[PDB]
Amino acid sequence: FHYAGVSAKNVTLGVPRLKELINISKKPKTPSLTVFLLGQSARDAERAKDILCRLEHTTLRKVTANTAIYYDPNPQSTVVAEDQEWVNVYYEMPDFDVARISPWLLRVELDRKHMTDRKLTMEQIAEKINAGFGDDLNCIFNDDNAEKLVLRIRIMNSDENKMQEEEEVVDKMDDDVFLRCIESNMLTDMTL
Amino acid sequence: AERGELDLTGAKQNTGVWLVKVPKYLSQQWAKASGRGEVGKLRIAKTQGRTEVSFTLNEDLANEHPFVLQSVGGQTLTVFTESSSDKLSLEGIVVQRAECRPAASENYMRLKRLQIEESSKPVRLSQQLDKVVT
Amino acid sequence: EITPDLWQEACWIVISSYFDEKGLVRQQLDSFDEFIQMSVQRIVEDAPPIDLQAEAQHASGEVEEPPRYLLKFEQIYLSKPTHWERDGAPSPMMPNEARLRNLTYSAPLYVDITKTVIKEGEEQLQTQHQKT
Amino acid sequence: PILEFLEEWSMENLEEISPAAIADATKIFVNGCWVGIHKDPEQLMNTLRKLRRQMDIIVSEVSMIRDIREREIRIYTDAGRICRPLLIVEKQKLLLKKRHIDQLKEREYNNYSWQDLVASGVVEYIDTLEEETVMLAMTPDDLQEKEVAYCSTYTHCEIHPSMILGVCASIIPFPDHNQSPRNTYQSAMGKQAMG
Amino acid sequence: IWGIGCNP
Amino acid sequence: GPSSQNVTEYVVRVPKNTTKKYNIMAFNAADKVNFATWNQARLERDLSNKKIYQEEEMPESGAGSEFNRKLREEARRKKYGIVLKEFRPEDQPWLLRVNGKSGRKFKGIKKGGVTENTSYYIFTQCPDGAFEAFPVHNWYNFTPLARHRTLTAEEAEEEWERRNKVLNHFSIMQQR
Amino acid sequence: QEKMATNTVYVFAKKDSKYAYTGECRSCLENSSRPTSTIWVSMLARGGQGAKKSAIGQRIVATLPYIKQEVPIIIVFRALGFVSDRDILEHIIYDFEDPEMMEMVKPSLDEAFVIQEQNVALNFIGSRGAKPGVTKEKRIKYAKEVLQKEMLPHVGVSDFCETKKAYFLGYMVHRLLLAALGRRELDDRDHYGNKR
Amino acid sequence: VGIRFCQECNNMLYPKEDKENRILLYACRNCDYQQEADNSCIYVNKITHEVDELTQIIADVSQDPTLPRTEDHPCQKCGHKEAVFFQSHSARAEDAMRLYYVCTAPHCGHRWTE
Amino acid sequence: LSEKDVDPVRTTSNDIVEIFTVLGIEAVRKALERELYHVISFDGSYVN
Ligand SMILES: [Zn+2]
Ligand SMILES: [Zn+2]
Repeated sequence: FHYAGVSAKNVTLGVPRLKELINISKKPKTPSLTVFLLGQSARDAERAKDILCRLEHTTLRKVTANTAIYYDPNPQSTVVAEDQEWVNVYYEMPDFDVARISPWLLRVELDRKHMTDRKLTMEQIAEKINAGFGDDLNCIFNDDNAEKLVLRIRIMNSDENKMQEEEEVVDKMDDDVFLRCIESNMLTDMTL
Repeated sequence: AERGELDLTGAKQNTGVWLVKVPKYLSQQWAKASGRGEVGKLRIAKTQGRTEVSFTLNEDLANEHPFVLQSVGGQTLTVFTESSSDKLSLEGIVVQRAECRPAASENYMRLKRLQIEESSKPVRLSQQLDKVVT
Repeated sequence: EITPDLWQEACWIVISSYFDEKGLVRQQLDSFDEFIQMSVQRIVEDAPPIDLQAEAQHASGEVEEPPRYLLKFEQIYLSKPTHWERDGAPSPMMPNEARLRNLTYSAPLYVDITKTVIKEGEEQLQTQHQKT
Repeated sequence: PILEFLEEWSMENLEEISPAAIADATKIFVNGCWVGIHKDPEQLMNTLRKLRRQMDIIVSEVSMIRDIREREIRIYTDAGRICRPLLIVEKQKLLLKKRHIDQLKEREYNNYSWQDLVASGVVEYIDTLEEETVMLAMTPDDLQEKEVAYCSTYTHCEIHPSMILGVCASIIPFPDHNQSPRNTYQSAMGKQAMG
Repeated sequence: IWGIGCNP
Repeated sequence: GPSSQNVTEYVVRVPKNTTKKYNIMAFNAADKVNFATWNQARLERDLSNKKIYQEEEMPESGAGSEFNRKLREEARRKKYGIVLKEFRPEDQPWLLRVNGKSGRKFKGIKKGGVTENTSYYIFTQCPDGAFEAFPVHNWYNFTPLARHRTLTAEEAEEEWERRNKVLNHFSIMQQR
Repeated sequence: QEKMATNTVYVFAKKDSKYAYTGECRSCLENSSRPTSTIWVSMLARGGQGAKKSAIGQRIVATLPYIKQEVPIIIVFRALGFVSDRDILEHIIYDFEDPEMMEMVKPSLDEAFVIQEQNVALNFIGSRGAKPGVTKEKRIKYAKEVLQKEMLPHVGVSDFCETKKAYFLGYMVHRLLLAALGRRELDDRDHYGNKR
Repeated sequence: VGIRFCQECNNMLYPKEDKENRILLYACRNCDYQQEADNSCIYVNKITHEVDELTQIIADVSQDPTLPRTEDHPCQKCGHKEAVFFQSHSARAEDAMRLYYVCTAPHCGHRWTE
Repeated sequence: LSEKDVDPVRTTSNDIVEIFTVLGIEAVRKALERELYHVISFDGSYVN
């Protein structure tokens, strides 16, 4: 209670810290790490900011304004009026359309303030999501010029086809429930 | 046609009935005689865009009751009777609900206090005894 | 009739009235008075009546032949604190005598009990025991 | 008695309530049991407080609390609630007037006592739950009187601020000029004094 | 009793 | 016309006794109860005491204890608990079955809160033109039961063991 | 001797407990008789992760007295006799217009979608009851007795008071949901209004 | 967004897709009723949860004696000078000390934030 | 420590168990001494 504001960090001191050190507790109450910058990063505040961004855990939930799960039978139909332009541009030379298109759509809006604060890139987020889920997720990203940052996600086109003659009637989670599970996992453990 | 059949003729005729919540003093005044076939007169006065309902206590019975209406659109109510001959029947559907309120404000609280004392008569309390029982 | 700048006298007059009517230990006394006056009687009345009958006694036709005994407690009475001597003669117990002689300051507790016998003889008798 | 009065004063019972109508009406709890809902809360609350101040149907110990933001009226007749007496303020004027203190001053041979003050409606008992809904003035003359506007809606006033202290702390002279741990220590030492 | 940085 | 200023006043009659008692039948608005399809209905006292009170003491009661063993058997069962309660129909809920089994089934329960300080009366039009008031003997709230397939209790236990039903529940309902 | 107030609903947040928010009510039969029986309505934390668990997220459970295992809340409402999902939500959510509260209630409804019979729900409560249950009939009658008397006694103990108990249980759930949404502040144990 | 309850069974309707017609159908699991969905949105989650508290504020709070009242800010709807002013009073309100003014005087019930 | 533009020599964590797993027993001897000295000398008190 009677530390100072100079520290600008939560610090365990006094009898509790003595007990933590004496008992060698596996989990300290306030684990902390002091990072000393090597060279120019120490001299310049902006470079230090870059290192900070490198060292601080960031998930999709931190940079996501809101998520909505839609049902769009046709990608060209563009049930959302806003995504008409860029969906049309992407489907002028469609990619992975030959496999199929999953009708269920996950639409994620990313806050520009948080995106620019952490200096994340829409292409960077798309690459990370694509790598994490392989080809099971197909991502469409707006240009940065667009006022609203929109990321459109659909289930795998190959998975939608199932690429199987038998096709199995198991129908696990259908596609909407599976998409909700994907959204929760992405938000919690994206580790962008 | 069976013992458990419900005579829905009242529902077919769409007979309309009114439900009213009335106080215990009025009901007990009615129950005092309860066999004279008369307890009062219900007077309804309607205007261009407003209707008022009032009940007058019988002069013999006493030795004004405004009625406030309530909306019945939130719940559908019907009245059914179990005849002593085991012939269930439906009398009608409730189309209006009303409440009867006392006219007196303060002096009515005196009668309420008397009713409270009457209801508290059966309540028994520990009694102090001066001399130990031998 | 407002009281301006005479408030120091007035507030202590009303405080004095409070403490004159209600003593410092009023909470304990009032709670105990509630106990004795209401709670004891309510506890007596809340208890279910005792129902007792014989276990098919005499092995006869036994058409409800075993009698039914019903007990209902009522109308609890408390006497003033009393001490009974070695002679058995009751006498009032003053609190100081209780302190000196290590007695317990207690008051006798009496209950009216009504006992009904139903022997299936077409007659039920409800004897009453007063101040048990 | 409170439940009977509430039934008289247009309180719809939970059984007769249409589930949709609950949302827009205040819920009335008596001793922790949700008796019903009332469409117009403020009129009922004023009537209940009038009855308590006249000591007609609601006893003085009964506490009525209205949570305006949560649309709940709670009435507690339970035992064990701790209460303190407070003066009542109507408009910005104390209800206690010179006639009351004149009658109290001649308390002998006038048979006017604290019970008469409670029955008159000058003072009221308020528990902590009701204290949350009460605007209090530490000192009547200073806070009630018009100044640079801080509060113009005082509802109750403290009889005297020194009554917050207990029996042992009341023997301390000039308690406000001491450090707090020292008052705490004197409260313990005074129990061990000889007399 | 003094301040936030002192004692209570 | 006369409708804008009509004043109607009628006599009130309260007969001392009526052969048929008067009750209140209340349906929830969301249920959308409609009497046009009510060609026939069956209202009767419930038998749920079959499951939890009576004829549940069928086999052990008629097993065949006799003599001293009969006396002991009866006395032992009685003293074991507090004499199991049997059918007392007047103090039991009501079951309504509209249009036989095909139509909807409703269950009415007596209003537990008694009206010790309130009474309810019903006004009905009559040819004599005077209102008649009848006291409400009882209040009943009827709630419907869907005429859909009901999960068996044993199957329900088996399904609940698999609380993590990753597969679609609708297909599971179709399988049943 | 100071004690926490009876016959009141208090919502607290316990970090150690798996439940994110727990709402407890200690009920006494007008102080006339019987020990005070506490019924807890708790909301499981979203921290637990699974394909179905993450999709459902927060799921409400109820710790009824004298039942060893936690009972899903929709099952308790069905045991009281309110089978229809709409009616249960009518008791729990006073205004259906608000979407957030209905979203909170949805997972618990999904968890209990297996049980749609009042008798089956009563049997389930009896089976998970701490006292042993020999047969289905005995379990159903025992669980009905527990609901009639042991749970929420102050609302009612007899006289077909299921509707009153349903409304008060729904009030407890409504307050727990409001606390989870953050619309109402979590209650404080130290307030002397609560400390009889 | 909103949850729709089926008429036939009075139970919750869960989303379902008809493969033949590619039409979204809200179908109960317990009963066979199916309804076409106009909204075409299944699940919406606002992580920012930037929801105005002006809707949540009740007009009844104006009667509270404990609330502070300002005559400095006039009412927009009716021009009544008095207006009780209070903060968010909400958990999970993030970090906002905005004053949510509520016009006093009977039946105005106007809530504005400056 | 592995991240670029972070000094490997001087970066230190307050948790002694992490120091033991990453740097060794001798490093923990020194780190435990440092942490105990910090808790002792925060008030300004001195222990030899
Ligand atoms: Zn349906
Ligand atoms: Zn205004």
